[PDB]
Amino acid sequence: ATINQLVRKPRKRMVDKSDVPALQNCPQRRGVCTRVYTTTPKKPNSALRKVCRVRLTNGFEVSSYIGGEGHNLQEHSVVLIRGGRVKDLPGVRYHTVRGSLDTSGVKDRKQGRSKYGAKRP
Amino acid sequence: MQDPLADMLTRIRNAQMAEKTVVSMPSSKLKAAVAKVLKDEGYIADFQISSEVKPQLSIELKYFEGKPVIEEVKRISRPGLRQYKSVEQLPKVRGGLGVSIVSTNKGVMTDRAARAAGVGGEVLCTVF
RNA sequence: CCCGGGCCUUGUACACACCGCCCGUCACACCAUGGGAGUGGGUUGCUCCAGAAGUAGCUAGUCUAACCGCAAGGGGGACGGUUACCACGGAGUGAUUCAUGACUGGGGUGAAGUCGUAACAAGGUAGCCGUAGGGGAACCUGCGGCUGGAUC
RNA sequence: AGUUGGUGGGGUAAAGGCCUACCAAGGCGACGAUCCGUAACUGGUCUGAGAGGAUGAUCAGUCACACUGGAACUGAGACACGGUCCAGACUCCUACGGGAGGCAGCAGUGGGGAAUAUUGGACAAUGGGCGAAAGCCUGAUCCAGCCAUGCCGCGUGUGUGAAGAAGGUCUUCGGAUUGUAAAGCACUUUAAGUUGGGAGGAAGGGCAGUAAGUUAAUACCUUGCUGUUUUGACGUUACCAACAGAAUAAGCACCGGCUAACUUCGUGCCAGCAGCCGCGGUAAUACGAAGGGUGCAAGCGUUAAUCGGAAUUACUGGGCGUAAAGCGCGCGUAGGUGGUUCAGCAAGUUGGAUGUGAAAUCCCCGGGCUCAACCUGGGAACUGCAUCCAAAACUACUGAGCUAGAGUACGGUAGAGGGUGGUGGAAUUUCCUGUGUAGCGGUGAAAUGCGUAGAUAUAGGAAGGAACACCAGUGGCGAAGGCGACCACCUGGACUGAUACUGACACUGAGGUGCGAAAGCGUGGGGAGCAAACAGGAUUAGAUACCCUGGUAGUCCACGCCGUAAACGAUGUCGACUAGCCGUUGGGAUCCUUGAGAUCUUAGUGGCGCAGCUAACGCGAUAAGUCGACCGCCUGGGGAGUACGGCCGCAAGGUUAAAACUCAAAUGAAUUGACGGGGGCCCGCACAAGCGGUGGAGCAUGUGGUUUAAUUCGAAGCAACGCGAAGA
RNA sequence: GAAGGUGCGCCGGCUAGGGUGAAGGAUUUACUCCGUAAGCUCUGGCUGGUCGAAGAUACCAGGCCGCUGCGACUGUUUAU
Ligand SMILES: [Mg+2]
Ligand SMILES: [Mg+2]
Ligand SMILES: [Mg+2]
Repeated sequence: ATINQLVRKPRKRMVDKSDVPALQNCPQRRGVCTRVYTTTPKKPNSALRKVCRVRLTNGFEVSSYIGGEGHNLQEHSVVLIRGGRVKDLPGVRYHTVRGSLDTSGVKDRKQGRSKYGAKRP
Repeated sequence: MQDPLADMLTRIRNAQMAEKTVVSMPSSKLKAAVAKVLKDEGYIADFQISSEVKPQLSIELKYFEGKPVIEEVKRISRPGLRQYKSVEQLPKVRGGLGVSIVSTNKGVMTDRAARAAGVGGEVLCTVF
C-alpha cells in the first residue's frame, strides 16, 4: 500500500485463462465425433443429455453439448463447435452448432429457429 | 517527528473534537506562516508566537454553533509524497468554499490568491 | 435419580433443527496431475574437423591492346598456384524444453457400498498449534504452548 | 579476454577494438547484467468520468526480410524482391554430358482454416522512370467485379374505414383479443423497371499566326496570347424529366427475476432449457407448440476477444484483533524519510519565452456532396523533451549556528535479566537393619502387580537424581523465546535527580546477520520421579484408546545441530495529539517534618469509560481514535503451504514456492429457534411408598402374517390394534 | 587422465630471462661481501621457411563408456 512499496513492485493484474482453451481465440472450430454418448447431470437435475467427444482440427479432444431434441450424429461426423459450457454437465465446456456441416437442425422447430439451425417453413 | 507541519493540523483537529479553546506547540516558519493564512481566512481566531529560545505557537479556536468552524483539515504534501501543482492544477476544496493552502514563491498563501497571482507551488493542506 | 414439561442463563460448525451435522480409511467409476527403468522429437552451449564461391595477402608459373621502349623487352595487368577469413556438412559432450512410459503416489468429483464415530454441547477423554512415536481409518499417546474451552 | 582501456599501424565516405601488434587487468550487473519465452516499433485504435487497462488491422513514419545460408560486384546510393556467384531443399527439361526457377508484386490456383474477393479495364487524372519533344511503360494509381463485413441514408406505402367481417386464441361461455388491424373507398408512388436528356473529373498536345527574350541575324529555340483539330479508363456517369402500377420488397431474438413483455394446449426430473439464480417428478407465465405481446429491423441472435461495471491490484482509489493478510523476535547494509535558526545556490518547484513534439486521427468552429456516413479549411491539442530568462515559500546541496530528538559524565533504586561454581531443606525412589503380621496397591468395581522368601506401615542409617513448598501478587526483569531455593564471582539493560557536556549524531529497514519454547538429532556423561514406544490387566460388539499395573527413548548436564509453535495482545517499529474514574510495581517533588496519610509528576502494569472508530463483537493515553516516516504481508474455497527446482540440514525436515483440475460458494460477527451425556429454579402416579394388575393359564375382541374365490376398505409408536363398527 | 580435441620434425629472423663468472668496487680485516665483459650452461616467447604418406615416426608408452550384484576402502589367503 505504501507508495514506496508500490514503486519497487507495481500492482499486478491477473489474467484469467479462457474457459474455452481448445477453441484458441477463434469463434468456432471444426472437429469430428469420436464417441456419441449420454450422461447424467449433477445433484438437482436428472436427465440424459446428449454429449459427443470431438477431435478438433488443432488436435484437442473435447466433449460438447448437443442441443435441441433429437440428433443425427454418430461416429466419424464432422461438426462445428462453439463456446459456452453446461452447468449441470461436468466437463462439458462447448456447444455443437446445429445446422452446420453434418449436424442437421432440429426437426419441426418453430420458435428460436436460428439458434438451432432450423429452416423457415 | 518527520512531519512537523502535519503535527500542526492534527493538533488542531484533535482539539476541535475535544472542544478545547487554545492549543500550544513548538513554532517554526511554516507553522507560523500557515497560521497566518488560517487567521486571515477566519478559520482560527488568532495566533501568537511566544518569542523565546524555544518558541511555542498558540492558536485560540473558533466555534460558531458549537460545531468547530474547521469541519475537516487534511494534509496533502506529506514528506513521503510531496505534492506540487501548477496554477491551473491547484485543487478546489468543496467547490471553492474551502481553502487549499499552497506554498508558492510569493510566500504561503491560499489557492484563490495563487490563481490570481498566477503562481503554483506545494499544496500543503486543505481546509473546510 | 427415570420420563415429559415450563422459565432464566450458557455453548453450538444444528435450521430437514441431535431421528442434526460431520470426519477418514477401504470397494467401484471418471477426470486432471506428481514420481518413474526408459523411449521419441524441438531448440541450444562448448570443443574441434571442414572449407565451395568470394575478398585480401604472397608469388611454382603461363599469357598479355592502351604506358615506356633500343622496338630485345620493361611497367602494369589477367589467369594459375598458395595462404587468411568463412557458409554447408561432420564429430564428441552437455543443457533445456515438448510428448510418451510398465508401474507407483497423492488430489478432485461422483446416484450411493463397508468399517467405525474423529470434530461441532463439557460432542460424552475440552479443542487446537508445533514436534515425536504408534495404529485399518478418522485418530491415540507423550512434551511444550494457546483459548479460538463448558461448569464454577 | 578483443573482452574493458592505452600506444603504434592498418581500414572506412567518416569517429570508434572496426581490424591488428604490443602493454595494463580491466568492463557490465539486484538501478536486474546474463539466460529463457514471447514480440516488429511508433503516430495511433478500443474501452474508461478520468487516472488507467487492452491493443499495434486499414492509413502514415521508421525498421527488417525476399525459397534457406553466405558472399561480394557495379553503382552517387545495394551487399540489391522481379540483379550476379557458391552451397542446400523442392519443382521441371534433358540426347545423362548438363541446364531452368523463386507470386511475403497484381489477378488466380492447390492446401490449411470458423473465416476474407475478379485469371477485369485504362494510363483519362495524380505521381514515377526514360526522352529535347512527340511519345512508351507503369497490376503505382484511377476505376470497375464479389461479399449486409461495418458505418450511414432510403424504401417495403398514405388517409379513411365497425362489419368491431371471417378464421385463430382465450373464455367467466356473457364476452374479450387478434382489430382500423383486415375487406372496402379514395390516394401518392421515394426506391426498383423502361424511355429520354445530361454536367464535371481535362491539366494538355499537334498545327498556324502574333508579341516578347536571345543572337551579328528578321533564322533556330524559349515564354505569353489568338484561331482550328483532337485526349474520359470508369461510364451504358452523377444528376434531371416522362410512363406504368401499391403494384417488386419483413424478418430475427425474447416474455420467471435480473430485463420491456403471458395465457392455453402436449409432456411429466422424461423430453428438454439454461449467462446466474434455477425450471421440468400429472393444473409448468422458465420444456415443445399455438395465440398474444415485447425489443430490434434488412437486419436479428450465438460464439470468440478487449475494456467497463470490478473501489475485485485501490496513484486517483482497498485492506491486515476475529472475515485473506504484522515476518517468532532483535540488530543492521542499500534505500526511503528526517527537529529548529540565519545566509547563499538554484537541481527539484513555479511563471514566461524559444526550438521541437511529422502528416492523418481525437476535439472546436465552418465549408462541399439532396442529409448522413465521407471529404476538407482553420484552430485547439500532442499533458513530453531541450535551452534561456525571472522567483526563492518548501525540498535537495553548501556554509554557519540552537537544544525540543538522540547520546555521554555522576549518585542511587528495584528486579526469576544472563553466565560460571559451590551450598541447603522438604519429598520421592532404591538399598541395609530393628519391630511387627496378613494383607498392600489400584479402581466405578475389579484385575494385572507387590507380599508368608515377611509386603504395606513404623523407626534408624546410606546413595542418587530432579524440581525449588510458604513468600507469590492481571507482581518483577528480558528484543522475543523465556527467567522462581540461597550464596560468591563475571556481566547486560532499565528506572530515577540535578548539574555538566556533544549538537540531529535520528527513525525505519529489502538483502544480511544474531537469538529463538517444546519435541527431535549427534558425541559424551547422568538417571530419583514422570513417561512417547512397548507389555500385561480391565471396559467395550470391537478398543492398536480413555482407566490400572510396569516401563524404554526422552525429560537432566556439556558441547554441536535444528529453526519450528494458537512463537498470540491472533494487534510491526518509531513520534505527536485527544474527557475522566478506580487499583498496583520502581522512583521523584510538595503538603505532614508528623507518628503517618494526602496532592502532583515519571517509567511500567491492570479494570471501567466520554468522544471517536468498528460489519458487529469490542478498542478506547498499553487505541483497533486523529495523524506522519518506513517496512512486511493479502487479493474467493479446495487443490496446497502441496509438487517441481534452488538454498539450508546428519536426519526429521525447514525455507522459497506453482499449475492442471474442481466448486459456486467458503468466511467473520450477531439474532431467533432447536439441541447439550452445560448450569439455576419449578411441575406432572415422572420418580419414591404402597393398592392391584399385564406378561404365565382358558375364553372374548382387534391387528400383522398365512391361506383363500373373497378372506371388502381404511386406521400404523406414544397420538393404530374391544379403532371407523352405537352390535356381518 | 572422465569423455573428447589441438599442436609436436628440421632450418632460419627477431626477442625475454636463470645460473656461473676476470674485472673492478667494497670489509682494499680475509677460505670475506657486492658485482662482473667474454665464455660455458638452463628455461622460454613471437614469427617465417622447408621435407616426407607419416615428426610422441624406432624401442618405450592408459582402450574407453553405460546399467547392475557382492565386499566400504589399502590389505590377507588354500607353497603346488
Ligand atoms: Mg542378478
Ligand atoms: Mg574387498
Ligand atoms: Mg593353489
